[PDB]
Amino acid sequence: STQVNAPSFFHLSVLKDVNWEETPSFIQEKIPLKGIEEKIAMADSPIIANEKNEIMWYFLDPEMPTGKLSIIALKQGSVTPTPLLFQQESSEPTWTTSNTIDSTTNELPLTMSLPSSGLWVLNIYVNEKYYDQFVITAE
Amino acid sequence: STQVNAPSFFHLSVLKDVNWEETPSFIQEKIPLKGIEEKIAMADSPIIANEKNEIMWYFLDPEMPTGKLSIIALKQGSVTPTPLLFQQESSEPTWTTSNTIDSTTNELPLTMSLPSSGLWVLNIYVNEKYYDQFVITAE
Repeated sequence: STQVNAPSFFHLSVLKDVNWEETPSFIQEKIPLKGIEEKIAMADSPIIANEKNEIMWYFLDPEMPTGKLSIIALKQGSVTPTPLLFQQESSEPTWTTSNTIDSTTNELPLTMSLPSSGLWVLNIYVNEKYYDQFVITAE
Repeated sequence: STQVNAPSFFHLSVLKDVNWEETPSFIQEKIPLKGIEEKIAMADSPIIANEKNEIMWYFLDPEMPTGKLSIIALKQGSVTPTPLLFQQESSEPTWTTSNTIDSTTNELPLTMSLPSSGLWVLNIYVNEKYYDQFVITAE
């Protein structure tokens, strides 16, 4: 992007095969989840633009890599990446959790906010290495 | 912005009276400086887009407020704020220094990078309160 900075581990090429449709919900242990089955997902909770929402994240992958977790978001039709973490009443959006996750973390609450309504792709990194991605809807 | 998140203390209204011209250099103690005289300035060093450059910052204000220092940048013609700090070989751009400055700090080295060439306004906050702003040129 000519307009903003992004982490050095972020490349636009992750956008290449994105299917711009909301990721379908699925049930894990009787509760609704959104994301990639058997890998990573968040609680199927409604996301309202410009509203900080604490959403439980789930690390389904039994071999989840160790490291800090990063989430880099882009709106549909955008080449401008943005952070969505607003941790612990912070006034600043952060790319990366302060805590380190691993195969034993299982679950972690993250407070998120998206600046406008529409489809957003969530690019996920662990220890600065690309992990996966999925699309969510902000109302 | 509909496209990215920004710190809650950042408002677009800081753009209102910006004069979109490079801030003129001035001499302080025999060395060239860019910024606001008697307040805050950086060494007059060439800024090359997409090149991390460690630039010495100077706190001229004898009553410089105490707090972490934030810099929020916007390119000319942009409503999309971005961080420019790349501290201590970090792969991530940060809004805010990890260290707290005060009236006795005087000087501090900051490593910066701008994503594209042109005029950029630098909005400066201390302890999350607006301090000042000035325009620089990236080549």
